[PDB]
Amino acid sequence: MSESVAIIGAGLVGCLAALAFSKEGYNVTLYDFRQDPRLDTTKNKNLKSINLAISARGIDALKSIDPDACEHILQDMIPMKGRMIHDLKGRQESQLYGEAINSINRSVLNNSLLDELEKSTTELKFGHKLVKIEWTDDKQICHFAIGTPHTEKYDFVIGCDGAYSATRSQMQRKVEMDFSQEYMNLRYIELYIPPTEEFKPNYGGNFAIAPDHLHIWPRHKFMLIALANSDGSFTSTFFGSKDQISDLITSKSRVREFLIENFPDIINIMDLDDAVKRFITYPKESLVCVNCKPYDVPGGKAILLGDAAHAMVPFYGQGMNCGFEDVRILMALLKKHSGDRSRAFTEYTQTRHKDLVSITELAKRNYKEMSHDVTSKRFLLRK
Ligand SMILES: Cc1cc2nc3c(=O)[nH]c(=O)nc-3n(C[C@H](O)[C@H](O)[C@H](O)COP(=O)(O)OP(=O)(O)OC[C@H]3O[C@@H](n4cnc5c(N)ncnc54)[C@H](O)[C@@H]3O)c2cc1C
Repeated sequence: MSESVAIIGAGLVGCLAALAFSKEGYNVTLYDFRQDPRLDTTKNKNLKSINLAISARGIDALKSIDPDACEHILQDMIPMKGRMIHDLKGRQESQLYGEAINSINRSVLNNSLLDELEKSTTELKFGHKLVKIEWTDDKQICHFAIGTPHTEKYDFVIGCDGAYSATRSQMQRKVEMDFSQEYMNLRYIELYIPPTEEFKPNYGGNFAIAPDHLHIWPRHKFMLIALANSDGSFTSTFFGSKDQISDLITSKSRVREFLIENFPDIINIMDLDDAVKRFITYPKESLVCVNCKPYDVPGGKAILLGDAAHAMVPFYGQGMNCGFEDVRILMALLKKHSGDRSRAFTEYTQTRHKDLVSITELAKRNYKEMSHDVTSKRFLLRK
């Protein structure tokens, strides 16, 4: 009397979809080939950044799915009431916020959603790697690579397996899918701003700089940002071109001089010798942009959410927020159609694709104003 569902991917989007589906009564199994991140045996926690910005909407999405833990999950998240722009003279300026934004720890949020799933019907399959799907007109046979095979069968499948979605590949045999993938020159380095030693009254904690703002040091074709953490430290990220970075990392002192010159107001609060070490032992990461049409196999057999459907630019686009919104849109559609996945999924591709071609235009307009169009003397160096 209940339909069963396979969810491929236990990242932020995958879990949230598992929650929203248990909550509706479906029989959720959730797979990931990586190990349970909650076990410290796992070295690789698949953590792209230490923390993220979760918008009003992403909170609203997570709310409608798990109204309960939406507050024993979003506890320590820090609300940032605007941006703080840092010019080259270290001068810093508050620009208040249409939609608000909060700093939340990624590994924590990913782990909290996992826990919430144990308090529900959902079975969790870690160490399982989806490798093939056969498409019948009733139940879909999924094959896995543990450890060496295994299979299983399901009324329908959800691909939540990120940017190189195996589920997307399998779907591409069954459907004519417009597909595009682009690799950007954009690279990112993770830096760190330690907590001050003493409690700072004006900031409500051990924060070197204002924790209720998203700190941006906008330069020409590159950028430094910072977001507060609960302990007083800031997760900091450097974004620039692959070519800029690779010309820099050849000379240990070069990187150093680059930093001091472009971000003078961060030497006091950051450990510079280690900042250089971070830049050079920086792990190459492909950044891919992907698009998909449609998001689903006809007759409600399968669907794509998260990066699997639409991997966008870090920072300028908001992946996680969008994946969360995906789930909310999907469920609301399943209700309007009373459980008809075939008529729901179909409308999902219709309306989501409208949304997400406009969304990947506000991530270019955002690339434009903040990063490409930087020429003024306050944000650009003259030797
Ligand atoms: C540096 C950086 C900062 C970012 N900051 C923000 C931000 O502030 N706000 C925001 O909204 N977005 C941000 N994003 C984008 C955001 O991180 C992603 O869009 C989001 O994590 C997508 O999650 P996902 O669950 O869809 O996919 P993923 O995080 O990629 O998770 C998919 C899971 O599927 C698993 N998997 C893959 N293949 C298989 C297989 N076939 N079988 C089983 N499992 C499989 C993977 O192991 C993975 O755990 C940022 C991205 C980066 C790189």
